[PDB]
This record gives sequence, structure tokens and C-alpha cells, in this order.
Amino acid sequence: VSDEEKVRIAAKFITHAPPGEFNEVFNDVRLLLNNDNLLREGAAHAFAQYNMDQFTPVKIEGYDDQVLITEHGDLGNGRFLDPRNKISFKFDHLRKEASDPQPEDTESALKQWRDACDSALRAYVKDHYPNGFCTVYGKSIDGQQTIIACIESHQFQPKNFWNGRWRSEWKFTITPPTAQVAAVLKIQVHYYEDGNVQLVSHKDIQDSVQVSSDVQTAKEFIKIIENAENEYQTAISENYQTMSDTTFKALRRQLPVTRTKIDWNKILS
Amino acid sequence: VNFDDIASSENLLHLTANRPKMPGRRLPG
Amino acid sequence: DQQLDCALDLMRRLPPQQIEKNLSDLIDLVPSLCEDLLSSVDQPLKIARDKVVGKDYLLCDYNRDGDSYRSPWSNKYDPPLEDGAMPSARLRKLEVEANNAFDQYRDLYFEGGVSSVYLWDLDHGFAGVILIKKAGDGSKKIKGCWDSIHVVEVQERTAHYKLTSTVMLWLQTNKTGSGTMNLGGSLTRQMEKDETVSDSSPHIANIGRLVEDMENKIRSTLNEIYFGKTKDIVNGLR
Repeated sequence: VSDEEKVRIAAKFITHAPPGEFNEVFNDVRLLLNNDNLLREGAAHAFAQYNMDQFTPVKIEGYDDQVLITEHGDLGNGRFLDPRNKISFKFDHLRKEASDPQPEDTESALKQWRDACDSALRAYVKDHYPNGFCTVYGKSIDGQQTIIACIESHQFQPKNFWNGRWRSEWKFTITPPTAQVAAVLKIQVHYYEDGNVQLVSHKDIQDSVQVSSDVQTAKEFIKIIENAENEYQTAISENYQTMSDTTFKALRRQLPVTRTKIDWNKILS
Repeated sequence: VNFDDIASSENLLHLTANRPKMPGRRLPG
Repeated sequence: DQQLDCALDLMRRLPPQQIEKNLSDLIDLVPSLCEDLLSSVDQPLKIARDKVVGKDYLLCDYNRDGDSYRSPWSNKYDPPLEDGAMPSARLRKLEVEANNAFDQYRDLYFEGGVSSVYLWDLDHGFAGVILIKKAGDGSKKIKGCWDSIHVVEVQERTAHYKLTSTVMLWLQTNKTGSGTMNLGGSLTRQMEKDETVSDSSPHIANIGRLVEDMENKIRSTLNEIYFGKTKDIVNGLR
């Protein structure tokens, strides 16, 4: 196995760290590769990739509420955009710290829509998530005016050997009188007290909404998001119940039909 | 950029590490 | 080092859904740990067919030699081998005994699936693995699989038993719900005990009760962790 293949594997592992365990996974891989130069040069991308993939929320000094690190905010040169506070900031992927906030020109013909959606979503997120954060981007892709709503929520409890994270990304492609709606909802949970058990799930959403006033549409968008996310959470709950009451039970009995543990001398006859 | 900066997996305990080993078997190719 | 410790730690964290690819990636990353990783990283059990006896048997590292695997029924390697590692005559007789006993255990608790027991000599006794593999019938669009890997060390009037048991549990469904949902992985537990060895309480009975007690316990714990704990975590995400 070549050094190039070793570092590709190292980068892959790093990018597959479960939520809240990036440092542990990074350290393991670093000690296994045992070549800091190779790691630096061949897995440099892996830190940024992971953070943006995970919608890592970061706190900026002087601004309440946090902002999500996502591909949509990547300003290059190690800086990221906070469309709500109209700022750019430096972000260190390794130390996961923001620094050097600077006013950033955010003006756009999407400006007022991004803002109406953002204020509505922020309220939706405070209500629906215990530890939620959201970042809404307004940009033109392929000339099409698009609102990109990103939601993150996590609960890290390494001391109880578990971490979990929700991520949702909603894309509204505006084409009056109708907006095209695409979304990906994701959940990952990791439990590892004397084991390694993980829930991995995601659902793709495809839909459309009537577009009207800036304010009314925001209401429409958030209503779509709410119905979809509740539906998904409900379906997940339904799967758990079915896995518990049907599949798990059928895999192994609690006790043999005798309703007593096995008499092993008998079995040996 | 510094890597000793990033701390730190104090490793979990590994129950499978101490099971009886059956030494002296050919590896797969 | 320490590389072994990190390797195991990494397998505790990388998604179990890619458990097989994880291991071979890890072997590629650190070629020198190959034997250690192959023996300490548990993997889903594979079913092979013993053409001679017309019975299924389970593949894992413990019945492997080179690229071939030993059937517990015919006591032969497939692909055939000139000098494959075999159990002594004494231990082979016990192994056949254990396979017969755990076959009935399998039927009693799992009402299906496949079982296999492989034994091997130790300095002051012997060890063995008891493997059970059971696939779900796929009802309600849920695919399920249960793997038992019970590894026992016996130090031989009375004997000391050390049991390290891993159960793997995989649940998956692709309802439009819901979208893709995968809930899987494994738990490991360990027990030790001295017990009398006698006519009425032979080694196979002693190991039997140990495996049964352990597995009943783990079944209950899987229920709590999979359907209690991970669900509670989801609900608080929320």
C-alpha cells in the first residue's frame, strides 16, 4: 500500500468521524499514519470538508446566536459568510474557532427575502429544536434565485458515551408564481458504551410552494419545512416501534417455549 | 498549523483485545 | 505503541454500517497490524455451505487458515489445505459435542439461523468461539440480522471460564417515511467464573449456561439501547 493510498484512507476516516468525535478520530488516524507531513499535504481538505458537511455551528465574539459552517458560506481564503449578521469571519477548521469578524457587503436583490425567511426560520428553530441553529443564504445559481435554509442541532455527551446530530438543508428555487422545493433531512446517533451502535438516516424531499409577498412566502416555506420535518420524525418513531415489536422479537426468543432456561444435561443426552 | 493542538482521544477500553488468541495461522493473501 | 489501541478506538467510532470496509481500510493503513486486527476486530458472520455434509456453517477469523475455512461438520478446509490447522483428536471430539449442543440451543432460542462452534488448544486448557447467525424474515419492509460471537477461554475438578461476547444487531428499512434508515452495530460484554467440572456438569454444560446467561442479558440490553437510548437521543435532537 502506497503513501498516497494510505493518506486517502486517512482522509476518508477523518471525514467519517461521528458527530462530536472529530478529535478522537483525528488523533487515531494521525497516530496510525505516523507521518505528519503526509497527513498535512494529503488530508488538508478533510478538516474543512467535515465541518461544512456537519454544519458545524460556531460562536462569533460580539454576536448573539451562532452561524453554521457550510459550503454555501465558504468565502475561500479560510473565511466564511454570516448572512444574518452581514459579516465575514476567519475560521480555523482544526480548532473550530471563528475570529476577525468584518462587515461584508451582502447587498442583493434577494436581500429582503433571505431576511424574511431567516427571521421566520429562526423562530421555527427556537420552537422546534432544543439546541438548534440556522443559517439562510440568498444567492443566484444558474441565474435562478434560490433561498438555502440550513438547520443544525446536536447533543454531545461523550461522558455518557453518546452523541447525536440533526441536519436539514432546504432549497427554494423561486419562479413565480411557484417555488421549487428540494431538501435533505439527516440524523445520526452514536452510542458507544462497550460497543458501537449507530442510527444513520436521511430523507430527500421534493416539493413546490406558491410564492407571493416576501413575508407571506416565508410563512409558506416554514410551513412546508415544519410538516416535512414532523412527518419524518414521526416516520422514524414508527420505524423504531416496528423494529422493536416485530423484527427484533422475531430474531431471537426471550426464552425457549418451556419458559425456562435450558437444562444442559438434557441437551447433551 | 499545529496538530498537538488537537486534543484528544483518551482511548476507550477494548474488551476484544484480551480474548484467547489462536497464534500461528497463515494470513490471507 | 499503541497503534493497535488507536485502531480499536477507531472501529468504535467509524459507522458500523461500513464495518467490513472499515477493517480492510484499516489493514491497508497499517499493514503490520494485520493479524492483530483480524483477530480483535469483530465482523459480521458469513454463511458457507459444507457440500459434503449438506449443512451450513459460519465463517470468521477463528476458523480461518490462509484463505480457507474449516467446516465444523466435516472438519475439512475449503478451499482444501495440505496442512490446515486442526484440533487434536480430544478437542475435535469435544468440538463435535459442542456443535451438536449449540445447534439445539440455536433451534431453541432462534428457531432458525445457523450455528457453528470452533475450539482450539491453549497452554492450560482450551478456548473456543460459539457463533450464531440469524436473518430476519424481512416483514414490514424491515431487514434485520443478528450475529452472536461468544469467545470462551477455559483454564483446566474445577475450571475457570472467561467469556467475551459480542452481539451484532443490524436493522434497516427504506420506507418513503423515513427515507433510508439504518440502525446497527454491536455490544460487547465479558463475564468470568469458576465452576465445578463433573459427570453432571461437564465443560459443555458450564459453557452452555454461561453463553445462555450472557446472551439473555445482552438481548435485554440491546432492546434498551437500540429502542430506548438511541430513540431518546433522537427525540431530544429533536
